[PDB]
Amino acid sequence: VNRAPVGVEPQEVHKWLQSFNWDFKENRTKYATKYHMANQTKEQFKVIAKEYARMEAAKDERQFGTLLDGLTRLGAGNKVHPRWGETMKVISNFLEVGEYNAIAASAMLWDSATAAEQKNGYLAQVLDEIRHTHQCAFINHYYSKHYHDPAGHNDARRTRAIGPLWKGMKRVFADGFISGDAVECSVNLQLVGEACFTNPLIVAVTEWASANGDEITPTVFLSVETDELRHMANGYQTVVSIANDPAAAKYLNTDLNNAFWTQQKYFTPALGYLFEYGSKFKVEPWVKTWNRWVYEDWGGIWIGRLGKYGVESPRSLRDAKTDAYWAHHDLALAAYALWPLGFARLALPDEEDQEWFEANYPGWADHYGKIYNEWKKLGYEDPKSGFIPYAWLLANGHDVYIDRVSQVPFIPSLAKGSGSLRVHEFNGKKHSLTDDWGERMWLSEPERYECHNLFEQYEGRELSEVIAEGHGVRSDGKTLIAQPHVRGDNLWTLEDIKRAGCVFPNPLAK
Amino acid sequence: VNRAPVGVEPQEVHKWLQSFNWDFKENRTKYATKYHMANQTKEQFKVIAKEYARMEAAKDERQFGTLLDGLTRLGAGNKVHPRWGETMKVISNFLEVGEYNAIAASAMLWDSATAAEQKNGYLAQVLDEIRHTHQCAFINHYYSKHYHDPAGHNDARRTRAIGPLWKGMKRVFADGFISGDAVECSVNLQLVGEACFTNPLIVAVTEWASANGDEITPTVFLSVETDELRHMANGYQTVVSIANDPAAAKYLNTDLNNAFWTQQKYFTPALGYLFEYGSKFKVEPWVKTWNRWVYEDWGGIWIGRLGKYGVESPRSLRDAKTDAYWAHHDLALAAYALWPLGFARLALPDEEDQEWFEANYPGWADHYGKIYNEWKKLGYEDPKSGFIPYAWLLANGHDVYIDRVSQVPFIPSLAKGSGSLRVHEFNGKKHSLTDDWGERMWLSEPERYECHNLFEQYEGRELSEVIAEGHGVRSDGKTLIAQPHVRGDNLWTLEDIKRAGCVFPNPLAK
Amino acid sequence: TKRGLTDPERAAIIAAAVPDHALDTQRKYHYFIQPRWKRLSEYEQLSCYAQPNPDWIAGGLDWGDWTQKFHGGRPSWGNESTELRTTDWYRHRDPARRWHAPYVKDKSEEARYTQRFLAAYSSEGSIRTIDAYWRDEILNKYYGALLYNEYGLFNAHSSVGRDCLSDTIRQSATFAGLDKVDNAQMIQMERLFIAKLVPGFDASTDVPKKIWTTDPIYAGARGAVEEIWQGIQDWNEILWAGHAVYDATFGQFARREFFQRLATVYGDTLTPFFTAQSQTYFQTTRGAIEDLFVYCLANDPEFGAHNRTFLNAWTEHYLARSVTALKDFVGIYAKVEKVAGATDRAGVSEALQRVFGDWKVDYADKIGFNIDVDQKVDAVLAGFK
Amino acid sequence: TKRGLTDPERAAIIAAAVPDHALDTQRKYHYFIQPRWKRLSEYEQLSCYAQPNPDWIAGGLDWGDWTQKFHGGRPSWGNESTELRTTDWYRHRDPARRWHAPYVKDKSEEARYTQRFLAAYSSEGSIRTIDAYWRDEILNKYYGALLYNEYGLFNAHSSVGRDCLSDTIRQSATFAGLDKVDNAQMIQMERLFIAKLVPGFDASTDVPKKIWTTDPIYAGARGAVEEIWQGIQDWNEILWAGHAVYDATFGQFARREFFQRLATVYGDTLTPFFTAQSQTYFQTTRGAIEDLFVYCLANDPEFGAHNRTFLNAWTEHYLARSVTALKDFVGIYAKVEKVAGATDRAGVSEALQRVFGDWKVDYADKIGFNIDVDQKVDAVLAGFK
Amino acid sequence: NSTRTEWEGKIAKLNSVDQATKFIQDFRVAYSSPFRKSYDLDVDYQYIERKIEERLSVLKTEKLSVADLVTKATTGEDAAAVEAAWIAKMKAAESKYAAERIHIEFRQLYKPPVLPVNVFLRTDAALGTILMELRNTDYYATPLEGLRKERGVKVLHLQ
Ligand SMILES: [Fe+3]
Ligand SMILES: [Fe+3]
Ligand SMILES: [Fe+3]
Ligand SMILES: [Fe+3]
Repeated sequence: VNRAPVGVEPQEVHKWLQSFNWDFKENRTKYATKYHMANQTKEQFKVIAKEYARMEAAKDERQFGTLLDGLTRLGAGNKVHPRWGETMKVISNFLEVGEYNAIAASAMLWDSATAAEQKNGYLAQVLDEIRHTHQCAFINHYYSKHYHDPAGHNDARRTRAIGPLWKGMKRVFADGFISGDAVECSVNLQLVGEACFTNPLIVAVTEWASANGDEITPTVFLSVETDELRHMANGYQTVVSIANDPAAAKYLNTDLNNAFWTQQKYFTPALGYLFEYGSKFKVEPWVKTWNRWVYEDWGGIWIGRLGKYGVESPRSLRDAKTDAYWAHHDLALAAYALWPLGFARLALPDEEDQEWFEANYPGWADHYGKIYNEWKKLGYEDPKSGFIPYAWLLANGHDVYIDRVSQVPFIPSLAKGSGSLRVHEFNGKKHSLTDDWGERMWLSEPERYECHNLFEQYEGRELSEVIAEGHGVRSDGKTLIAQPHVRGDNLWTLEDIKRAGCVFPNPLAK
Repeated sequence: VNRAPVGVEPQEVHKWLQSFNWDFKENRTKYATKYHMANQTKEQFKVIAKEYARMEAAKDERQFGTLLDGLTRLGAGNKVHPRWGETMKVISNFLEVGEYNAIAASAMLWDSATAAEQKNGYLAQVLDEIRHTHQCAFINHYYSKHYHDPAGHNDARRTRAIGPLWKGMKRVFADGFISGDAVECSVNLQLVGEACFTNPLIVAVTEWASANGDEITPTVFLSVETDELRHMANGYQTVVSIANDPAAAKYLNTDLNNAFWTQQKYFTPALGYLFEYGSKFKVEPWVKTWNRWVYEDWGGIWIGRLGKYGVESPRSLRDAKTDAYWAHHDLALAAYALWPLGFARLALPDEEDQEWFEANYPGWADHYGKIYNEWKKLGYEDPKSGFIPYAWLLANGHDVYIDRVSQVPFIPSLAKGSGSLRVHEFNGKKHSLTDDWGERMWLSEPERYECHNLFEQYEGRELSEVIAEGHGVRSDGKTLIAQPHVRGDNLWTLEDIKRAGCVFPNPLAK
Repeated sequence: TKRGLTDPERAAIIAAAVPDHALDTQRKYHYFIQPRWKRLSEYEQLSCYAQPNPDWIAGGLDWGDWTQKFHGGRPSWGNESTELRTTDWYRHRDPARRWHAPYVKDKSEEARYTQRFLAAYSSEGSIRTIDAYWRDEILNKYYGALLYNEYGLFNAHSSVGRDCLSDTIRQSATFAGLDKVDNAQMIQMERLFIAKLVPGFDASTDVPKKIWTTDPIYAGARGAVEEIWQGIQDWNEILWAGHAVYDATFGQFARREFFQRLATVYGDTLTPFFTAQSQTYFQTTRGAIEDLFVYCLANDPEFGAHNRTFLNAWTEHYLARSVTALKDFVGIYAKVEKVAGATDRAGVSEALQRVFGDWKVDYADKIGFNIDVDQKVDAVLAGFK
Repeated sequence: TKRGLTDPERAAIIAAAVPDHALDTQRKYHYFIQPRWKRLSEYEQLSCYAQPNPDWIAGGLDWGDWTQKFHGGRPSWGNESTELRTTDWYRHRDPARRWHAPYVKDKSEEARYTQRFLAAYSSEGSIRTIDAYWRDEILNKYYGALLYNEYGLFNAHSSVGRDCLSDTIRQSATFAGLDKVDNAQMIQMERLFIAKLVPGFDASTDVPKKIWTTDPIYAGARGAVEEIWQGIQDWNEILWAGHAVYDATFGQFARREFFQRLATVYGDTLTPFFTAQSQTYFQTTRGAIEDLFVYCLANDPEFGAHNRTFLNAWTEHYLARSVTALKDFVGIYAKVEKVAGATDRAGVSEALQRVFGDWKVDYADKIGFNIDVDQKVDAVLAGFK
Repeated sequence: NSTRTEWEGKIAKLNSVDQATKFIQDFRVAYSSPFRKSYDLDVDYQYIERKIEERLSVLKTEKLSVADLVTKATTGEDAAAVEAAWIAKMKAAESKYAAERIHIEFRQLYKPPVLPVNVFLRTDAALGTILMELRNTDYYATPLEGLRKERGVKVLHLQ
């Protein structure tokens, strides 16, 4: 009998994991689906629960120790630009729910997975994205504990519903991944994000946070990217598995185009606003980095890796870039108009910001810079002015309509990007469509989208009353969560909103 | 049979630890001793191996994660003043061996401990100081890996023997704790340091490192202080145990005075040099902080806690402060003279440093500032000058003699502090004594101290040859570990030392 | 390539821009969350309210219908998925305050300690004193069948994850599924290690597969697991059946009594490690699940009995299923060679009585299910020969 | 109250002062240290050469006599403390590369997992199936005697710590002592937990003290431990006697064979956890100690046999002592009630043969000690009735 | 909300299981589906739907036995009969508009607590599979204006 010290390795356990399954008739995917992946499917990463736990625990402590010692010793929580403080506030608030619906959709995948190895990969995905949720929540917690504006992080979950961008983020990550069919959910929840959005989004957030001067986010986001690489590998493997299916060649390209368009339509303007208009120190124009990350280093490699299996690149990218060239600015105008609804505090671009925008974006001045200038000179920041940008927009004939499919705020008269307003009548209810693809999607599947526009939600409701009943007031009970100015002086009060007297008119009802 | 979830606590284990011992005749302390502490002795901290391991592991990972993520992401290793880089180099090099001989002396204590509870406390002390050794070594490792001057940290242990201050640090921490009798070792290794030196030393190092701009050291030093508090408690408890002994009232005060004087005689000038002359940004004069930490918040509390048991405060403090008022400057002159022997790179004080010294230390200018000025104008930094400060000192009639007991460099003509030169002849060998207490100590116990003065060690040996055979050359093989200038240009070469041609003349031999 | 904090002028601009006074007095994260314990726990501080629930979902902060439902009229996260109803879905709090970080820490602990101790055991060569018959037949053949039961429960939790109407509940369910799958991995790894030490041992899963499929001993367990997978869509029903009743009857009896006691009394010492790991995992899962059901659903001030009546029906059906599975499984006791104490009928009946009594006092008394252990244990023992 | 890195002008001054180019090409920490493995290990990178040794100590980088010796002529750290001689004292490297951080991590692992599993076991109430006689008599009376043996070995290492002529050797010795003491704590804590679960159990140490002092069963072990404490000052002799020969004979036989196998075959399941922990600790300590002796002293190119002859003499003397201790201890086998397999004479002889054979092939073959297991096991078994 | 208050208040009069089933049925038909009779009670219809869900559940299990609770619809139809009828209806639905209409009206008629949960989810899965294979096909080919005319929607403003 041998007595040499022998240490077992996870390789054999993973090898037997494939044979762990046993076959019988009644076993089936619980959820509706039209695709069935191959019963056998290899995974790039040989991962067991124990090895995964060790790998995650090492980096998790590492990052918690870093944040709990170095960041609090340097006092870097307070040494951040408040604009970027609000920007990271909204970023963390949105990404936490994004990753939560990510674990939900990955659980759907694991339910609709036949291969045991693929099931283990999906379980690792679920646990990794649970980690991501908790890390985002912990970033919010540390910002609340140390950063000088706690209010936005304290009531992040409760006051999230009031904002208009929240519906769009819900549609892209929350309901964008769980509502589809299981295969489709995979690409939207995984490939569409991991490749075209999450991979780049992270590096950009780290770089911009380093530029502005907050070291709390980078560490967490890099730790997230570590698992996101495994997510990419799992995506590629599961797309390989879903190939060779006769139905795959009939619907996979359509699902890919659907997911890509649905994700980009709101993703592009959202980041564009949160980066260009949410920071004082900008490293590089957002149009160039968006184009690069979404197309040059995504389409080439992924079509190289997938077209061998019969995958066609979406042709919506030619319209997507034309939209993206001004969609972030359009959403910027919409958000600056609807600031009282949102939780984050915002600052109008300054003269250096205006000249930066004009130098990087030709024609930005004559379209947006004056609009911001007359907004500033009409007592935008001043609480005693009692000026509401939405009231000015209504008085000027420019009225905002959100899409029914993507729920993105959209101004038809004040947008230079492509896309047009479409109003539809169906069984006594009017519907607003902003894009041809969205119009087609709503037309084919009216039962798919029933999201209630906030305009009829707040119809007959005064804005200050909506804020008060939505817990949009500060802890003191006299001031709003959001402010027109990044400065910590002359904070707006709910009585100022009452004096303004903005009333929602149902713009779509017209 | 109960089935409620019950979790055991270390309190019962520690309670039975006292009864773990069994009594019989042949059991005795292995080492020589004149004191026997009480067989029963309570400890302030109820510590078991498992609880100690958990407490240490939490903070250990925390600090390693902090150093491995945040410090390397911010690049704070390179963003330090090189003067403070050399200062932390020598601090880490000296404290690692200090804590190593600390674990040795605490092992002696645990060998000479009758109470099981006291034995467990001593074991916890041993493990904590082992942690301290490894943390100091890890600070050196990180400085070597990231800081721009790796040489001093790379060969820290090998080139340590060449320096003259190394003998003094050996006498105070290395041989200061293990050579004595077991009880005496305790107070020198524990009470004399923990109270009069280690408690303050740390806070000062953190504060000064924060001032200069290195965040690597503070975290480790605070983690060390966490255990140092338990060390204090254990010291107080073991002194309580050693009380009520008839022999204690006859020798404890003498041992306390011995330990205090032996520790201070070299401790005060060493830090004084390493703080005032080793940093560009100074927070507070070293004389004031030394006086405060050594007397005001040490003597009051400790005599309050010990004089109830029959402990007399040492009266050497009245001479100690008079020495300390200029001992750091005396050692500063000695170290600037003997820079080629040391490993650390040094920079002469600048005009702002000179005026700071004069403002804080009256009469500093007319004594030391010119001496530094004629040193600077005689090609101190210039390698082509071929100027050796020791050669100038010999030519000017000021010749340095190190003590036989404390092995501290001492200039009689150029020192404003108290103390005088004493030369003694014993069986054909001359001996140099610098203090009355040291003279008495050497006279009573000639066999105690046989340390070989480096002057006869290097007699007949050229300085460049000594450096070359001592591995004092850089990695390239042409330049010295230490430099006359903190600047990274015009580094001195061993051929310049050969051109200088300094030869050790045996100053004591006269 | 320049950091905002390190750069001098950038840091100066940031320090000039930052306001001097804090804008909000309270730094507490999510103060509005009602804490189950005296103080808002950090686990509660993060995990709770992470789920965006519209107002038409119980305890929903958000408003408005789902922005994108399933294809057809069914909502993405409607309350039709569950059959039980509660005043609020966020009331559940794990008794261990176990969010992702402590759970993954403890799981890496299990990995590291298992590897170390396993290497030490290999070095000591203590396997050679094990009973030849025990490790040769019982473990290799039937201990690999419980592997498939654990894997079946694990893949079973695939739906609860997606159809969970809360967030702490989803985290607890995912952690329980991870416990099931890594218990399966522990069984497989123990078999691999035993094969590594003694030559000639069969590490292949073909024999465990044959035992799990074509052997009448585990037919009841296989049927119960297969009915658990796709029989019931309701995630509350899946959690209850696969955690309280079927688990704490069949899997608890198996692991705690047979594969632990018979392992010990047969000179085995490697198996108790893995049995203890599985027992700890089950203890944590059982605590979480019983806290869920008893605190939220079994004692809901409004839904009250409605939620219970349903638990009573599910408990009756799955208790009958688990009793049948145990009666079919008990034949392994006659399969193994006779030993006084555990193996003989009196010890078996006492073990069954202990298992059913603890299960009753843990679940049935709180839920209200009326069970007498005598007829149960007699029905299970009737299959023993 | 201003940090150097955060402050703008201070950081600007620091950036102006720092040189643009690195002064030394190599960043490696202590490159001159000879690595035992292919690459300089991080454990070697820190721990090695931490001891300042003058040139008159083997492998000493420093120069000059000790700056402050003991009172009298004896040096503080002279080589007269040890009887063995080596070319260099820094050649020893722990096979696990175990410096303070991984060791304390693993020890906190043991603490955390032991607490969790212990709480889970308390919740499950598995103790009630244990043998009444076993846990009532054997553990309470005699298992607390091994507590005192472990504590005796632990306090025994008090000298090696101070009289160690190296640094890695000192770290290994301190870690081994910590393993001994926390094994003792594990025994005491297991007794406390058993007292906590079942009422009427005696958690006091008075009965273990009486067993360790006035009972003839452990008289040989007590004598051996007491001779280990103050009998020999030589730290190498202390390490050898208390780790290789006496330990791996007496304590290894006890823990591995009796208190583990007889615990298993008596329905005990709590004890195997603590026995496994102690076995892992002993495995690590034995690996470190055998690496030390075999690599450095037993195969020194110069001192060679000189170092060995001494190891042979120490092995002979302490092997006789341990054989006497085992012969006096074996009476517990007649104390416990008879069970086939382990308890009867044939099984006892086979266990002794296994223990002595593994000890021989692990130490004696490398050292050169000539031992035939037959007479040894016969001498030990002669005391069995 | 007043409307929510009034509706909750009028829910309190539902003391009969069959009457409660009829009330939930016609309320779903009136105010739940995208095909709707009147949008006046929009926005607030989901909360009232949840309240009537809870009240019908409360009336359920009051007299209903376990067998009907597990395998019988509230209206009195067998679960397997519902299975077979709706799968057969979906098989014969060649038109995608007819398929979506029948799927939505089935969801109106038999969804919990009217139908047992497990059988209801199985029906939903089968219907979703059929509708995905039947509707996802050729989405890109048909002209936007073709969808506009086929849906029957009338456009008001376009630019
Ligand atoms: Fe993620
Ligand atoms: Fe991901
Ligand atoms: Fe220390
Ligand atoms: Fe200390």
